[PDB]
Parts: sequence; C-alpha cells; structure tokens
Amino acid sequence: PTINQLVRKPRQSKIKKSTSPALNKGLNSFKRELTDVNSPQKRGVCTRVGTMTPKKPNSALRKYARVRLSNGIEVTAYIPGIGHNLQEHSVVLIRGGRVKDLPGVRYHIVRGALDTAGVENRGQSRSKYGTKKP
Amino acid sequence: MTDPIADFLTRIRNANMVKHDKLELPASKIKKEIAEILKREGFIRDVEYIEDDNAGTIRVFLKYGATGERVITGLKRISKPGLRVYAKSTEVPKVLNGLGIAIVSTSQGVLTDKEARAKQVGGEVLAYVW
RNA sequence: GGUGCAUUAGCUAGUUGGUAGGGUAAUGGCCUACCAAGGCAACGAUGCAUAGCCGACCUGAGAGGGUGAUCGGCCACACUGGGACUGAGACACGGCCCAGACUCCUACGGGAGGCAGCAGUAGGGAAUCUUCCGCAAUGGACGAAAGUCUGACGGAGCAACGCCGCGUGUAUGAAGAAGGUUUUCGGAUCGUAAAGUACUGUUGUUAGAGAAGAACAAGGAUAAGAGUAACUGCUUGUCCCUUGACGGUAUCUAACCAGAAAGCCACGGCUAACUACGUGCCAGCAGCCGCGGUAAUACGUAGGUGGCAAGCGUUGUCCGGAUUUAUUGGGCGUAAAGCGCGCGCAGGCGGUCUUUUAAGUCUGAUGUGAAAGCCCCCGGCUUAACCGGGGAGGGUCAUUGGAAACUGGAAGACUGGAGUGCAGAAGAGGAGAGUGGAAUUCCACGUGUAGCGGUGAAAUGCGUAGAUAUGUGGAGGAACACCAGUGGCGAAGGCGACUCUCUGGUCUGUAACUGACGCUGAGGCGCGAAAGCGUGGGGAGCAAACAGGAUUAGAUACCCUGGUAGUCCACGCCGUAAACGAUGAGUGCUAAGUGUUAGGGGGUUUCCGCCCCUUAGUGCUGCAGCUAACGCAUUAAGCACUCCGCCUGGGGA
RNA sequence: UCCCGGGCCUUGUACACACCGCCCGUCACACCACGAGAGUUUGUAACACCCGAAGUCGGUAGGGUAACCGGAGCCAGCCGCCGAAGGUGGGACAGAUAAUUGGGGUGAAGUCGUAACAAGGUAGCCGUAUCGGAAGGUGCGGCUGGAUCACCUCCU
RNA sequence: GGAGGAAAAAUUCU
RNA sequence: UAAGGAACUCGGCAAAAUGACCCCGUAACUUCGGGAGAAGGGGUGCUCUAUUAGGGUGCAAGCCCGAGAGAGCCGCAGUGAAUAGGCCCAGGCGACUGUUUAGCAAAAACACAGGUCUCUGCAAAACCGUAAGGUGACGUAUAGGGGCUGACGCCUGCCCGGU
Ligand SMILES: [Mg+2]
Ligand SMILES: [Mg+2]
Ligand SMILES: [Mg+2]
Ligand SMILES: [Mg+2]
Ligand SMILES: [Mg+2]
Ligand SMILES: [Mg+2]
Ligand SMILES: [Mg+2]
Ligand SMILES: [Mg+2]
Ligand SMILES: [Mg+2]
Ligand SMILES: [Mg+2]
Ligand SMILES: [Mg+2]
Ligand SMILES: [Mg+2]
Ligand SMILES: [Mg+2]
Ligand SMILES: [Mg+2]
Ligand SMILES: [Mg+2]
Ligand SMILES: [Mg+2]
Ligand SMILES: [Mg+2]
Ligand SMILES: [Mg+2]
Ligand SMILES: [Mg+2]
Ligand SMILES: [Mg+2]
Ligand SMILES: [Mg+2]
Ligand SMILES: [Mg+2]
Ligand SMILES: [Mg+2]
Ligand SMILES: [Mg+2]
Ligand SMILES: [Mg+2]
Ligand SMILES: [Mg+2]
Ligand SMILES: [Mg+2]
Ligand SMILES: [Mg+2]
Ligand SMILES: [Mg+2]
Ligand SMILES: [Mg+2]
Ligand SMILES: [Mg+2]
Ligand SMILES: [Mg+2]
Ligand SMILES: [Mg+2]
Ligand SMILES: [Mg+2]
Ligand SMILES: [Mg+2]
Ligand SMILES: [Mg+2]
Ligand SMILES: [Mg+2]
Ligand SMILES: [Mg+2]
Ligand SMILES: [Mg+2]
Ligand SMILES: [Mg+2]
Ligand SMILES: [Mg+2]
Ligand SMILES: [Mg+2]
Ligand SMILES: [Mg+2]
Ligand SMILES: [Mg+2]
Ligand SMILES: [Mg+2]
Ligand SMILES: [Mg+2]
Ligand SMILES: [Mg+2]
Ligand SMILES: [Mg+2]
Ligand SMILES: [Mg+2]
Ligand SMILES: [Mg+2]
Ligand SMILES: [Mg+2]
Ligand SMILES: [Mg+2]
Ligand SMILES: [Mg+2]
Ligand SMILES: [Mg+2]
Ligand SMILES: [Mg+2]
Ligand SMILES: [Mg+2]
Ligand SMILES: [Mg+2]
Ligand SMILES: [Mg+2]
Ligand SMILES: [Mg+2]
Ligand SMILES: [Mg+2]
Ligand SMILES: [Mg+2]
Ligand SMILES: [Mg+2]
Ligand SMILES: [Mg+2]
Ligand SMILES: [Mg+2]
Ligand SMILES: [Mg+2]
Ligand SMILES: [Mg+2]
Ligand SMILES: [Mg+2]
Ligand SMILES: [Mg+2]
Ligand SMILES: [Mg+2]
Ligand SMILES: [Mg+2]
Ligand SMILES: [Mg+2]
Ligand SMILES: [Mg+2]
Ligand SMILES: [Mg+2]
Ligand SMILES: [Mg+2]
Ligand SMILES: [Mg+2]
Ligand SMILES: [Mg+2]
Ligand SMILES: [Mg+2]
Ligand SMILES: [Mg+2]
Ligand SMILES: [Mg+2]
Ligand SMILES: [Mg+2]
Ligand SMILES: [Mg+2]
Ligand SMILES: [Mg+2]
Ligand SMILES: [Mg+2]
Ligand SMILES: [Mg+2]
Ligand SMILES: [Mg+2]
Ligand SMILES: [Mg+2]
Ligand SMILES: [Mg+2]
Ligand SMILES: [Mg+2]
Ligand SMILES: [Mg+2]
Ligand SMILES: [Mg+2]
Ligand SMILES: [Mg+2]
Ligand SMILES: [Mg+2]
Ligand SMILES: [Mg+2]
Ligand SMILES: [Mg+2]
Ligand SMILES: [Mg+2]
Ligand SMILES: [Mg+2]
Ligand SMILES: [Mg+2]
Ligand SMILES: [Mg+2]
Ligand SMILES: [Mg+2]
Ligand SMILES: [Mg+2]
Ligand SMILES: [Mg+2]
Ligand SMILES: [Mg+2]
Ligand SMILES: [Mg+2]
Ligand SMILES: [Mg+2]
Ligand SMILES: [Mg+2]
Ligand SMILES: [Mg+2]
Repeated sequence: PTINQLVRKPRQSKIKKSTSPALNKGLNSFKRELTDVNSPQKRGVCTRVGTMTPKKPNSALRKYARVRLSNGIEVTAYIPGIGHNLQEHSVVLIRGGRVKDLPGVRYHIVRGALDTAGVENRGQSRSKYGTKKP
Repeated sequence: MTDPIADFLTRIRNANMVKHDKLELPASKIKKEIAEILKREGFIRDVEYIEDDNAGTIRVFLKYGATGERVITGLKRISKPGLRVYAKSTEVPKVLNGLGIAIVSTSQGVLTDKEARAKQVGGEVLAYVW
C-alpha cells in the first residue's frame, strides 16, 4: 500500500497459538482462578487406562492414559516404552510432545520421575525410559 | 502531474530500451541541471535548449557504446511526493559501489555524490542512475 | 517519547473561566462564597484488560522482534482501610490512634502481635540454599576521644545452575598377544589398542615452611604557623608503639604412585556415521517424509562407527530461518485479494518563472545523554573466565551562528492543466401525455362434419349440447418483425414502434475569455437487473405452488394437459447478482498492419469518387517488454508518479 | 444416407487403481467442541440514601489550673462540618453451572438414492421465491468459468 | 481461425 | 393489644399498611406513544434577619403575592386533626374505551375498528303492509343489504365423490 495508507493504519502480525495449552497455566485455590504460567513438566492423577486403535494404515494398539492435572484438566497422555506399572488413581508426571498416530493424544509420560516405573531390559537410549546403568 | 522528474527519468528509460537516439520534453531549471550533470558524467551525448513561447524544451541525444552497448543501464527515483528522502553529509550513498552516480540537491545547488562528500554538505537525494 | 480493544462514542459540573477570601515553604478550584456555561473528544475523549519505568539482556546482516533474571538510578507498598502528632525532613517496615480478619493470655473487667529484614518452618510448585564467623577492611549512628551498635558489609557452608581452566597417563611396542563381532568359515574387525618396555607426577596420599589484603584511629615526642599579655589548645609536617573472621588460607618445598577418576545421544533422507540375530501391521519407533504383513541399514539386542565430554539427551518460552504484515523487503485477469456505481466534507498530493522568509532541510560551536554493559587500545591475576585505566558509540535534545537547491509561507508574472465563450455533429440518455400495425385469447354470427390436440410412443384434455378449419364483426391486455450492425448513448444497473413537451451528458472546429480555479477521496448523501413486501387498479399470453396423464424398480423431476401468486400500472420499501473486461480512479512515455462510428484539413477530380494527414470512440493480428503459464501488448496484464479499497493455508463460516 | 466393427485426427475432463473412475446429502451408532435455555451460583467496579469510630478544624466551657499582668491564657467536658468500616436499594459487567435443544467436526465393510465431474445423460454457476425423506426440483433475471453448432452475416 | 444469429431430430439402464 | 407474623383458609376473605406538596432518581420489554406516580429515597413546625430578592396594583399615598439561604427554639412525633395510590415477578383469556341476564352469573360472553365471501344498474336488492303507501334514500357500486372472522405481526395447507 501507499505510505499514507500505512500511517493511517500500520501493519499487524498474526497471533500464533501454542501446541500444549495445559502446560501454560496454573491454578490459584484462594481465588479459584487460572493464571498464565508456563512450565516444562507437570504432575497429575490418573483416572483410567486403556489401549485405543490408530488411524489408517496403522493398526497396532497404543498405551494411553487420562489424567487430571494440577488445574483439573482432562488431559489424554501417551505411555511410551514396553510394559508399564500404571493404573487408576496413580500419580503421573506429564511432559510435552504430541503423537500424530492418535487424533487426541498430545502429551507424553516421563518414565522414572514419579510413581511411574522404568523399562526393564533396556540397553540403548537408557537416559529415556528411566533405566539405570546395569 | 505530481512529479515531473520521475517523468524525465521514465522518458530516458523508455527511449533507452527502444534504442532511440533523440528525446525531447518540456524544460525547467531542475531539468536543465539534471541534463547538464548527465552530460558531465557522459551518460548522454549532447543536450540542447530549444526556445518556444510556452516554457521551452530540452532535447537530449542518447549515447550508445561500440557494438550497440547501452551507456545508461538504469534510473531509479528515490525522493517521491509521498515520501521525501533527505541525506546527511556522512549518510550519502555510493551508487553501484562507486560505478554509478547519485544526484543530490544540497544548499549549494545540485551535485553528485562525489561533490557532496567532498564538501561535507548534505541535501535531498533525487535519483540513482547507473 | 514508550500497550491491546470502536463487537468501548460521547464524557464531565469544582467541571470550565473570572471576581474576592482562606490555606501552604511556594503557584495553582488546593478549599469557600458570588457570577457566566463552559471544558475534552475520530490527531481516539470515556470505559474494559494487561503491566512498575529506565540503563539494559536474548536474537537478528540490519531495520526490527521478545524480555525487565543479577547490578545501578527513579517510583509504589509494608496484614486490609482511614487519620494525625513529634520532627529540618514522615502522614513513618521493626513509631502512635480507630475500625476489620486472624493468632495468643485472662481472675471474663481487659490486654499483646504483624519476617514483601538476615537465617529458618508449614502450604502451593516441575522447581530453588546454613536456624554459620567477624566488625580485620569500606561505609554508616552516637561521642571531644577511647569506645558501643551495625544479619549493611567483609567472609565461610549447600546446589555440575552457568562461564572459564585442568586431569583419567606419555613414547615404544606385530602381518598383528589372547578373546568378542562377523565369514563368500581362506579371512576381516576391534588394533599399537594390549602384555612387555622406558618415563612424569598436573591431580591424589604423607611430612613440613606460609603471604598481600594494615591504612590506621588514639597515645608520646617533635618542627613550623594563626591566635594571643602569656599559656593550654588548635592546623600542618616528621618519627616511636599497637591492630586479621577469613586462616595455617592461597602459595611453596620434598617422598610414593599408572596406579584412586568416563559417560550420554545418534547411525534411511533432512544430518556426520552399518552388519548380524529376534519379532512379524504384533511388540513398537516417530520432528516430517513415514517404517513393522518372513531377507527390517527405521522396532529390541550384540558388534562396529559418528558427535560431544563431566557432561549428554528430553520438555517449556523467545528470536532466526519466515520476504509467513514485505519502510529496508510482497501483492490483487484465471491461485486469497478492486467496494455494483456516482456526488462529494475532512485528509493526502499537486503545471512554469521571479523576489522575499528559514517552518522543513544541511552544517559549526556551547551544555548534557551517571556508573556499570557492547566495542577499540593498553595492562593485572601462571592462561582464560575475571578485574583495572583510557578512549569510542548512542538524541527527529535545549542555546546560538551560518547556506537557500529542494518541500512549505507571502507578494507578483504566464498559459500546456482546468473551465467559459463562438460554429457545427451524432445518439434505443431520462421523465410526462397521446397514437399505430402484426399476432394470441375470449364473445356473437354464416359454411361444414367427425375428429382435434399431443408425444420417442401414448394418455389426461376439447368435441355430435357440434368442435378443429374457414369468413365477418366486437372486447381487452402485454411486447414492439424488417431497420439491426464485436453499431450508438449512459457513471453503473440499463436503454429498440411512432409524435410532441420538459430536460442531462459527450465529440469536433476556433483561440476570444479567466488564470492552477486540479487529482484522489475514509466517514456521509444518492442511484442501483431480477426475485420479494404494503396499498389501489389491471389481467391477453407465460407461469413458482397445485392437480391430472405418462416415463421409471421408485419419479415429491425432466415430457403432456390445465392452472393461482407473479410478470403490467401508481406511490412507498427492500439494497442483492458470474452487479464480470472475474482487470479502482488520474496523468505521461513506448514498433506496426487492417476494419468501423462521429468530425476536421489538403491534394487528384467539373461534380462523384479516390489518395494523404489529424481528434475522439469501438474490433482484430502482432514488436520490445511483462507473466508460473494461458496470455496482455497505445482501449497493456509494459515503463513511471499521486490517492483510495482489499489480501496473508482449507474447513468450521 | 442408414445399421455394425475398427483405424487416424480433433475436442471436454474434478479420472491415473485410469468410468468396474471420481463423488454429494439425509437417516441409525459413538465421541468432541460451541451456541440457546425456565433457573441456580461466584465475583468485580461504581452509584443514591441511613448510620457513622479515630482524627484535624470551628464553637462553648458552670468543672479544673504553678510561669504572664483576682484578670488574661490553658485544659477536662459538651456541640458542629468532613469522615473509614457497616446497613439498605435498583442497575452494569465478568465467570461457572442447568432438564432439554440447534447446527458443526471426526469415526477400515451400515441404510437410502446418484446431485456434480464427458453435452455426466434435463449444460453448469450466481441472486431471489416456493416446494420436497435427502442429495435437490421449478419460476424470474444474469454469466460462459458451454459441448455440438445444419443454414446465414462480419472480422484476421 | 474468431464474433453474431439460428433450424430439424430426441425411450430407460449398464 | 405482650411474643410470633398467613402458622388461618377453598382462597391473605375481612382487617392492617401506602396516601398531600417540593426535590433526586428510575428496569426488562415496546406498536417508539409508552411501561411510569415503575421501583427506591430526602425535605415539611415556630422565631429573627425581614413592611426580602423580586413581582401585581396606583399619580402618589398605600394594599396584596412570598422562593432560596443563613442563624437559632421546642416536642416521642411538625401535610402533628379530617380528607388524598400499597408495590413487584410470572402465566392463561380477551387487542383497547364500551355493553349484558330491573330482582343469583360483569365474565374468557356481546359490541368494536379491520379482513373476506356474496347479492344489488335504480320503480336497485332487502324489509313492513291484502293493497295503496313507505324505509332503504331526498342515496346511486369509493353506494346499499346479508353470512362468517374480530386490533396489530407472520401466515391461512390437501379433497368438488356426497349436499
Ligand atoms: Mg532408538
Ligand atoms: Mg525504550
Ligand atoms: Mg518495553
Ligand atoms: Mg488567590
Ligand atoms: Mg502487576
Ligand atoms: Mg548476560
Ligand atoms: Mg532475518
Ligand atoms: Mg532482563
Ligand atoms: Mg528477584
Ligand atoms: Mg533495579
Ligand atoms: Mg512487610
Ligand atoms: Mg504476609
Ligand atoms: Mg511539625
Ligand atoms: Mg523505621
Ligand atoms: Mg517485620
Ligand atoms: Mg527471609
Ligand atoms: Mg517445603
Ligand atoms: Mg565496621
Ligand atoms: Mg568505621
Ligand atoms: Mg544490638
Ligand atoms: Mg547479605
Ligand atoms: Mg555476604
Ligand atoms: Mg539449583
Ligand atoms: Mg560448572
Ligand atoms: Mg569444560
Ligand atoms: Mg583408568
Ligand atoms: Mg597405559
Ligand atoms: Mg603405552
Ligand atoms: Mg568367533
Ligand atoms: Mg597405548
Ligand atoms: Mg608418608
Ligand atoms: Mg607448619
Ligand atoms: Mg599441610
Ligand atoms: Mg599536631
Ligand atoms: Mg603529629
Ligand atoms: Mg614507622
Ligand atoms: Mg614509642
Ligand atoms: Mg601500644
Ligand atoms: Mg580499628
Ligand atoms: Mg580463628
Ligand atoms: Mg585452621
Ligand atoms: Mg597449601
Ligand atoms: Mg614416602
Ligand atoms: Mg607405594
Ligand atoms: Mg598417588
Ligand atoms: Mg610412578
Ligand atoms: Mg594409569
Ligand atoms: Mg570419571
Ligand atoms: Mg534399531
Ligand atoms: Mg555400542
Ligand atoms: Mg563413541
Ligand atoms: Mg520478519
Ligand atoms: Mg511495499
Ligand atoms: Mg505474496
Ligand atoms: Mg493494481
Ligand atoms: Mg479468486
Ligand atoms: Mg469494477
Ligand atoms: Mg466481488
Ligand atoms: Mg465507486
Ligand atoms: Mg481535503
Ligand atoms: Mg511546487
Ligand atoms: Mg556510560
Ligand atoms: Mg552495575
Ligand atoms: Mg595478560
Ligand atoms: Mg568485561
Ligand atoms: Mg573497563
Ligand atoms: Mg572505562
Ligand atoms: Mg565505539
Ligand atoms: Mg528562491
Ligand atoms: Mg483545453
Ligand atoms: Mg372460428
Ligand atoms: Mg490576463
Ligand atoms: Mg463510503
Ligand atoms: Mg421486480
Ligand atoms: Mg405487488
Ligand atoms: Mg408445464
Ligand atoms: Mg456482493
Ligand atoms: Mg467482481
Ligand atoms: Mg491506471
Ligand atoms: Mg482507436
Ligand atoms: Mg493481441
Ligand atoms: Mg498479472
Ligand atoms: Mg476407431
Ligand atoms: Mg491410417
Ligand atoms: Mg485416436
Ligand atoms: Mg486433449
Ligand atoms: Mg415442482
Ligand atoms: Mg450484467
Ligand atoms: Mg459461433
Ligand atoms: Mg399483637
Ligand atoms: Mg408488638
Ligand atoms: Mg408469605
Ligand atoms: Mg390447615
Ligand atoms: Mg396453608
Ligand atoms: Mg381485599
Ligand atoms: Mg411496573
Ligand atoms: Mg428532642
Ligand atoms: Mg375486554
Ligand atoms: Mg342480576
Ligand atoms: Mg352482581
Ligand atoms: Mg311498493
Ligand atoms: Mg322514498
Ligand atoms: Mg368469535
Ligand atoms: Mg382452509
Ligand atoms: Mg359439488
Ligand atoms: Mg361435480
């Protein structure tokens, strides 16, 4: 546009939304309100566990979980690794990262930071899955 | 209409692209100054001032090198009615890394980049030509 | 000078100004009485939401974008709200009074408290430290001084949290120890890597020497000054004596030791680095392309290799890449993107020349832009991190002196732009009234008899109560055959029979007249196909809805027979379209060839006619140039400038 | 000229698995987000009245009182203005929740049709009115972003 | 080749 | 009439409560007129400034009208007696004003402005009367009679075999 059109109204950017909203806020019990504080990991309480099916063309079953966070958010997380020691009413630590296979899952579970256990018989990539040196 | 200097530059640009040899247009003081400058740096070959009882006209002969090479390869307008540009003595630019020239109107008249930087004076830049 | 929203348009009344007065250190509706109705706001008032501000930090080629951790400067607060006293200075963190919530004591009358000070506890969190030493140094408060106080400060402890530095050995050691991994089972690989061999102690262990940070203050002598009648004392200068939490700390000296010291991620492409086994769309991997169904360099493991290193990976936030808001640095024919069009307020921009002004513009000098930080040059720590000195950078900053090309202001001058005048031309431009012929339908009457109409085939339907057909007459409504032509007019929608009345615009010819009077134009006002709405008429054809007959497996359709609203008129709404050239308006420049509409000039020619030149429209083919291409190309989608509108992945919408 | 099968050229295409293609909408099932909803509930900033502590200021002061010359002056006490908190009232704004309801979106083989892409078998699309289980049909006006185009007329 | 006007034919399905 | 305040009852029936003048302030909805006296609040006595500030009247004399402010004074209480709206939220019916069973029912019933159908060309149709004579009408289809519906807003679908 012309310079006069630019001085009359200036340019504007585009507001880009985040990918992991549940990590971007906390809860105040005194005010019973929600505040904008960004955190790398959070902790929550499990409600149910199960295994759902992916979209085409994949068909293998995947381990997921449903969690109430510190702010009472219904969050569907993914369980990595082989085997797990998770069940209802368990304390879990949720971490960023979404998987394309499941249309709703957007978060991962850290293995070895809370009630969650590590992975047995792991030699490679041992820093993740929370297995100590054998 | 609005800008006569831009019309000047566009006239030379069109005639240069067409490989025309002669160009004529109505005259003024600043037009004569620009033509005289271009003749001094040899971009054009010759310029004449023909007297007609409306305003007078200026006629410039475009200069081409051996084997039909264009001496003038581009003209760009810097200062515009919608956005004026003023340059300080230490902010005057070098056109085409010293290969071209710029025209600047300072308090001592119209000069080129070399003259403006030699006297440490500034003005408003009119155009680049290379 | 530094933020988001107009899906936040009015706000305000001690408010706005004045006349007197009170009050304060001081001016001031700061407060009072009187008088007038003012004041702010599309240059965003008022309101809602978020937020301490800056030097600065991260990123970036830069312009810019994000943030306000540590340190320095300013501001606000001290459990919540209000108030005053003392004082030079407070409406006062560890001062006072009142009310409020909470904690505690009570003999039930009543009292005490405020860690957002240094440590420390509980709770919230994914997440953050000792209930340590000393006034030795620097600085504070008190005092004449010694001296007291100082959780300021100087130090020690914890946490790989970050930057910098060093080590886990060094040389030699072979067709190649032994053993893993594979093998085309001859071999290759780990690999000079080992053992052996010769050497060192940076670290480490043992035993010892061991700084700077310290200047002092005060006390005793002195020497010289001012003051004095004389001293005492005072100011300066020179000596004597004394002072360490850190701390036996840094550092240094000797003896022993290869011994006590390496892990993480990755290896299909992006991207550096492959083999075997196991599994078989399962287990699973994953930032994307996507891998897994029996020969997996992508899943798990083993061997090997690559990167980094006391660190390595994962996640969260910011900048870059992203020209993906494009001033630097993008666009709108067909991919998202030109309002349906016009009249025009504010605003933006503006033909030529002269004189004058210095508002913009350019430049010199003065003051200032604290320290720390980036940068340059020097140094100090064994180097580095770190620390010190000097310098440089950074402003549309205030005072002031200069120049007058350009933009702006004033006074003049001129026609190219613009408009008027004078002479011609063309046209379905608009509104009102009247009239004309062809044809369809209906009605009446003569002639005449058995079918007519319709379809791919039929049937519904009309007809012996006499159709269809033909001839004569009458009634009424709507549309205007030939002319008719990528012809004409209008801003767009749009405008075709004829005559009259009232009116708008355009083109050419002249150079008479005025002398920049111009372009664009947010918000406003108006016009705007068809369908639709309200009131009153009119209704011949056609025809949404509707009914019947057909087709079809079904046929809420296409086809046939009828048919209401509507199509028409007047007044008033509505305000939309593939309202399209899918192309905003204004101006100028840039090869040609050939039709046509309305004019003008010249030459041939007695005229006619033919030829050439030119203005304004309307078609086609094509050069340079532009485009992703199709294509556009003097009626640009080419080359330039002014102004407006609009675009930023698809769906949801 | 016609019937049938081929071959070449040309044209339209939303097909490339290449028309045994592609592709639209309703209905039934599950899940998700959002709007409406008689109501309920939580909070924010104001406003208008009532009452109004501490405190400054102003007025009296019969009671008390050493400095000044019984008097002055001063204080206790009482009264008045302003005044935090509290109470009452009608509005404004913001969030949560609620029987039920409306369209929307996703979901390896559900049911019903075939609306669009070739002239898609009635050309398609846009505005509007009406009708229908659904895609959609029909009327009026406009466009070519339309295949074929016997015959007739202009342009290159 | 481009533009304008304009006749006659027509069953359903794959 | 102590304390309570609809617990009475078919039902707040009856009673109680508000009530005047001046000032502030006022919602959803709407046919833009309303709702509205919405709701909710504040002030009223006497004395002195004071034969007021100012007005009407008149030549003047004089006579009437009387708001704001200040200072005070007195009671439990100042429109000190009588007279003088209670208000709000939501739904059904009827648009509204009006009419009705003298003597049991006042309404959701009738009427109403508006809509539609149908008859009537003037000695009109319709109605009273045996007729004459009249109303309609001293009117003339924008007029007159009859049936149904009942402001206003959006609409009013299918069936003509039977009567
Ligand atoms: Mg892996
Ligand atoms: Mg700044
Ligand atoms: Mg900032
Ligand atoms: Mg004063
Ligand atoms: Mg804050
Ligand atoms: Mg830093
Ligand atoms: Mg960049
Ligand atoms: Mg910072
Ligand atoms: Mg801090
Ligand atoms: Mg600071
Ligand atoms: Mg505090
Ligand atoms: Mg606290
Ligand atoms: Mg004081
Ligand atoms: Mg203090
Ligand atoms: Mg404290
Ligand atoms: Mg503390
Ligand atoms: Mg704790
Ligand atoms: Mg000290
Ligand atoms: Mg000291
Ligand atoms: Mg102490
Ligand atoms: Mg400290
Ligand atoms: Mg310290
Ligand atoms: Mg830490
Ligand atoms: Mg470190
Ligand atoms: Mg290191
Ligand atoms: Mg070792
Ligand atoms: Mg060794
Ligand atoms: Mg060795
Ligand atoms: Mg082996
Ligand atoms: Mg070795
Ligand atoms: Mg020893
Ligand atoms: Mg020792
Ligand atoms: Mg030692
Ligand atoms: Mg001395
Ligand atoms: Mg001395
Ligand atoms: Mg000494
Ligand atoms: Mg001594
Ligand atoms: Mg001593
Ligand atoms: Mg000391
Ligand atoms: Mg010690
Ligand atoms: Mg010690
Ligand atoms: Mg040592
Ligand atoms: Mg030894
Ligand atoms: Mg030893
Ligand atoms: Mg050792
Ligand atoms: Mg050794
Ligand atoms: Mg060793
Ligand atoms: Mg180690
Ligand atoms: Mg692998
Ligand atoms: Mg390995
Ligand atoms: Mg390695
Ligand atoms: Mg950028
Ligand atoms: Mg740009
Ligand atoms: Mg773009
Ligand atoms: Mg454009
Ligand atoms: Mg488009
Ligand atoms: Mg247009
Ligand atoms: Mg459009
Ligand atoms: Mg327009
Ligand atoms: Mg203007
Ligand atoms: Mg000018
Ligand atoms: Mg500095
Ligand atoms: Mg600092
Ligand atoms: Mg050095
Ligand atoms: Mg430094
Ligand atoms: Mg330095
Ligand atoms: Mg320095
Ligand atoms: Mg510098
Ligand atoms: Mg001049
Ligand atoms: Mg002219
Ligand atoms: Mg006949
Ligand atoms: Mg003149
Ligand atoms: Mg407009
Ligand atoms: Mg119409
Ligand atoms: Mg109508
Ligand atoms: Mg039909
Ligand atoms: Mg539109
Ligand atoms: Mg358009
Ligand atoms: Mg243009
Ligand atoms: Mg032309
Ligand atoms: Mg062309
Ligand atoms: Mg283009
Ligand atoms: Mg063939
Ligand atoms: Mg052949
Ligand atoms: Mg072929
Ligand atoms: Mg083709
Ligand atoms: Mg139909
Ligand atoms: Mg059109
Ligand atoms: Mg054609
Ligand atoms: Mg009682
Ligand atoms: Mg009582
Ligand atoms: Mg009750
Ligand atoms: Mg009872
Ligand atoms: Mg009861
Ligand atoms: Mg009663
Ligand atoms: Mg009411
Ligand atoms: Mg009393
Ligand atoms: Mg009634
Ligand atoms: Mg009765
Ligand atoms: Mg009665
Ligand atoms: Mg009679
Ligand atoms: Mg009569
Ligand atoms: Mg009725
Ligand atoms: Mg009916
Ligand atoms: Mg019948
Ligand atoms: Mg019948």
